[PDB]
Amino acid sequence: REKDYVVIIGSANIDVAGYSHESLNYADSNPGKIKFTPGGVGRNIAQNLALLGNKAWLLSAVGSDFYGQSLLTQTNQSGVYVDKCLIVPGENTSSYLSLLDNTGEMLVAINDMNISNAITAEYLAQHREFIQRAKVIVADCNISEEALAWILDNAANVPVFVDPVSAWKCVKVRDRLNQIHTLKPNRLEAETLSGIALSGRDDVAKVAAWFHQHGLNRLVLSMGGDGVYYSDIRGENGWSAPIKTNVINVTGAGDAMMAGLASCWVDGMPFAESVRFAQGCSSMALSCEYTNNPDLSIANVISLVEN
Amino acid sequence: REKDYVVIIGSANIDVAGYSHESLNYADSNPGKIKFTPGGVGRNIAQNLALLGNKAWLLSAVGSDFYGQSLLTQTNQSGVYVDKCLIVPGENTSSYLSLLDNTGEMLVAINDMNISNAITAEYLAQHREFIQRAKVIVADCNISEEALAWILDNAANVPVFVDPVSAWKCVKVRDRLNQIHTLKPNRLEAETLSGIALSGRDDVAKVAAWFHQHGLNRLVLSMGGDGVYYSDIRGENGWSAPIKTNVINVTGAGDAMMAGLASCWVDGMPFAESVRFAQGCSSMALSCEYTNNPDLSIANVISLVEN
Ligand SMILES: Cn1cc([C@@H]2O[C@H](CO)[C@@H](O)[C@H]2O)c(=O)[nH]c1=O
Ligand SMILES: Cn1cc([C@@H]2O[C@H](CO)[C@@H](O)[C@H]2O)c(=O)[nH]c1=O
Ligand SMILES: [K+]
Ligand SMILES: [K+]
Repeated sequence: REKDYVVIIGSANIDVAGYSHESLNYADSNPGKIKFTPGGVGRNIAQNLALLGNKAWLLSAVGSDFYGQSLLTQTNQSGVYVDKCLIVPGENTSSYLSLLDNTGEMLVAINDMNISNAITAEYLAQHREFIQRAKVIVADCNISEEALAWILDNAANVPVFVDPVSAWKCVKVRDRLNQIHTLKPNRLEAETLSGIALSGRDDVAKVAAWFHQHGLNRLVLSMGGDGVYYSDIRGENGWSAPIKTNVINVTGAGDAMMAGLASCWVDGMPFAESVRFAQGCSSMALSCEYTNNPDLSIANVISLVEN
Repeated sequence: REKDYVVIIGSANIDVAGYSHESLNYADSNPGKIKFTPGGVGRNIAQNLALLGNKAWLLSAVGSDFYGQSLLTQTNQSGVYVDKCLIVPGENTSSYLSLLDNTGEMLVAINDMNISNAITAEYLAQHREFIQRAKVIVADCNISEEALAWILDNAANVPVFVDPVSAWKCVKVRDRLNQIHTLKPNRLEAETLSGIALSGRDDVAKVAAWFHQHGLNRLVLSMGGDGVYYSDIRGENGWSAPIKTNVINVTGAGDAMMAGLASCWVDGMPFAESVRFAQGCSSMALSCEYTNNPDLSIANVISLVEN
């Protein structure tokens, strides 16, 4: 519907990936390749929602530094509405810098994301009515605990989908599971939140039971080669095997996952079929060089899934 | 004079400096600080010329990638005329990525500068008449040998000041010294060009004699703690001691040097006094965090020099 839109609250980064063509020198500047790409979990999810055909508004923060403007401009080009993003007077725009291998393997990564703290409850409250009229809200855990609490306290019965981002950053959701419609942790995040070891497939039922006892509506638990375990507090649960994928670069798979889950909810799709769809979204991120595959589309995901 | 302008032909980079706050992990992404800054020897010199009060036009190349646009936009903000810069359809904009230490020390550097080869003789010839009406031309040795040869062959009696950039890239000037008005090598560059060891102060006279025998008009030879040796083919030569400087970050000192030399030539200043002025330009770059000190100005350099 032409007035239906989705609101994403999370980080917008410039990802910088550099690798040397040959063996590193340290004692010299080495000819290599350097790529600047848009990143940040929330920004990536928003771009994926746009590619999936939703009107997606990003609520985020960048500095005033020209490169922050390029970030916002490029994310607009892919379909995202960036007009409510906060510009932070004279601040570095967040970035995530990785040194990769001559063969594409990670070495060391620096992340500089303090301006995520500029995504305050005060900022979000300036868009209260807009947020409260979205079809769904996606929040990432890069934002502060106070900002996440504000979203969950003021969602006004709009479902909030939460991306835990990392084992470090996920813990702010632990006491607010009863306010979250859908949570999408990996194995380490679910172990970290629950305090229960996930040693194998046999352990997911007791971990899911812990999440539901603490009030979580829906769990979408990614278990790597084991596939995805999904669980609804009303009783439905199940496993979905992974989709055989030729993996090109792993970055952005979970951001595509989350977009697929939220897009399918907005489109009226049932839970289990939404999890399988989102697995196909992630598969298209996995088979692409960039962290957002610009061939992400409803049509392209369905064809992948039918295989 | 309101129609006097200077033309700079060289590289425009995004410099990316990242350091971890603490000891590196490799096995993790480390919280740290990441800074994006305009760079590239030719772009830096142009910005310094603008700060020194000259109308400076940059002839350079960036890709179409939003971040290339931010580069050009920011360089305009400091006074540089960027309207003739070549945009390269769908190309990475050049970058220079350094991993710095928790204490500011260099570790490893990647440079990605192949689009410097887009600064072709064909491109430059589209601005032949404009180039041939500049008061002075500054070229860096990031550009190809064919492009440098084009500039030196078509300068039409406009003086060409050449920045050798590095020991690797300087060698393209060796056979064209008789076409260069002023060359500004450091000790390793002058050793590399001449084939003569510069073991100490006692060796500069024979190295300068080699440059003049091969047709170089003016040599400005930086010898580190020994200061600067200058030499004119017509017979004047001398040493200028370094200016005591509280060094904050070494990047951009030579770019300020070159700007001071070319600015002083355009302003009518004699050779020896122009070398001492340019030493003060470099001193202000050295005492600044960024690779271009935005307090660079004629007034601020003179006051530094009188001390
Ligand atoms: C270490 N890190 C990384 C990110 C981003 O994740 C995306 C891939 O999903 C990349 O584009 C990064 O910019 C983040 O948002 N928060 C965080 O802590
Ligand atoms: C390794 N390297 C570095 C540069 C630039 O030098 C400036 C400082 O003077 C920095 O801004 C770099 O971007 C260059 O132009 N050509 C080259 O080969
Ligand atoms: K990818
Ligand atoms: K500096």
